[PDB]
This record gives sequence, structure tokens and C-alpha cells, in this order.
Amino acid sequence: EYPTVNEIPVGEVRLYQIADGVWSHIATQSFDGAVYPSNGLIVRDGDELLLIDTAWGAKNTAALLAEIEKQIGLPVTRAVSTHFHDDRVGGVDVLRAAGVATYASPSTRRLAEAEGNEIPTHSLEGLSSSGDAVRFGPVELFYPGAAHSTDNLVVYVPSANVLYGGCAVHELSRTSAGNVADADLAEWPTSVERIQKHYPEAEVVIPGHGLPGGLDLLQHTANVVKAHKN
Ligand SMILES: [Zn+2]
Repeated sequence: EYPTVNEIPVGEVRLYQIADGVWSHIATQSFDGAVYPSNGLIVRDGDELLLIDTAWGAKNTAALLAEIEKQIGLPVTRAVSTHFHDDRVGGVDVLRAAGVATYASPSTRRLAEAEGNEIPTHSLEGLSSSGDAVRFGPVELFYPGAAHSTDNLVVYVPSANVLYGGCAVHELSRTSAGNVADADLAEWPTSVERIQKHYPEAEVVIPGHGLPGGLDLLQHTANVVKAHKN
């Protein structure tokens, strides 16, 4: 009953309750001829919501805040973007308009500025070297070296063990690595390992696109990366 690409008209957003006070958001985008689903996270912050990743574009992101309001009723006050690609930063401006404070690592900020994609206002200190981790309200942000992009963050909800992989973790059903335009394929499976090791207590893994699952996604993701490589 996790929503899939075929049940979401582009422009619309679904919320999926992952755990007490942790939801994923799912939306769809035109990409490479195809239509992709894409995931993010919303996490209760005591009094407010912390948002991980935009809904992939202004419209979606508008649709996203509206859906939150109607289903949760708490105010999104902060947003973290896990990499500089448009499915992560696309709609920052809408979030800013909405009074949301946007964050990304300095690394993501540089890389997104260079590409002319929307740029997260604030900078996260403490993530520049691989294996680093900072606490950001109810989540831990972790920088597992380079995988799908050189700046990809992953996110742990310790009060639920929910691991959000971002675009560096593939869904089981997925057979290829993704857009590999900016990937570090050589480093990527080491980076995935750095995640396995740092988060063994993880009960749910959420991938950048597709159905969630368990720690198997990291392994699945590793094989997948190895396989594209020859
Ligand atoms: Zn990407």
C-alpha cells in the first residue's frame, strides 16, 4: 500500500506514515522520457516538522506543504536537502516563500549554485569528511563519502531507526544504477558500506526512489553498483 508511480498524477503528493511521527512523501516527475516517483521524509520536531528533501519542483513542493497542512497540521520550519540535484533542491524557493528555513551542506550549496539549481539558504557545518555525523533536531545527518553524487547525505531517525538513504540507496526492484552523471561509481559501494556499519540498528530503509524496505537495500544497492561497473 506504499504509493507507486502509477497512482500519483504529476503535481500531486502522497504522504505515507512510516512510524510514529515519521512520514515519507512521494511525488512524481518527468525525467528522461519517463515518469519517476521520488521520496522524501517529514519528521516530527516536537513542536514542528523537519522536512528532508523537496518534492522535486515548485508545483510538487507546493503540493507537498499543502498535503502536510491538511494531514498533520504542524508547521514545517526547516528543510534539509541531501544533494544538489533538482529532485532534492527543486522547490527551495517555494519553501522559503512558505517561511521554511532551508539547509544543505556547503558542499551541496556550491554544487547546486554551479548548476543553477535552487540554493538552500543555510549551511550545515560538520559533514565535510566521510563518516561524519551531526544531529539536526530529531534526525542524524551522516555523510558516507561519495556515492550517487559527491555530496549525498543520508538521514537517520534514531527514535524510529528509520534510515533514509536519499539517492544513494536503490529500491530492491531497481536493476540499474540511476543517472550516473555525477556518481562516484568506484567509491559508491564503499560509501554504502560506511552506512551499513554506522546504522546496523536500522529497521526501515527508504530509497531515493521507490519502495522502502530493510537493510537489504544497501546490499542490493552495492550489487547493483558493482554490476554496472563492468
Ligand atoms: Zn541526483
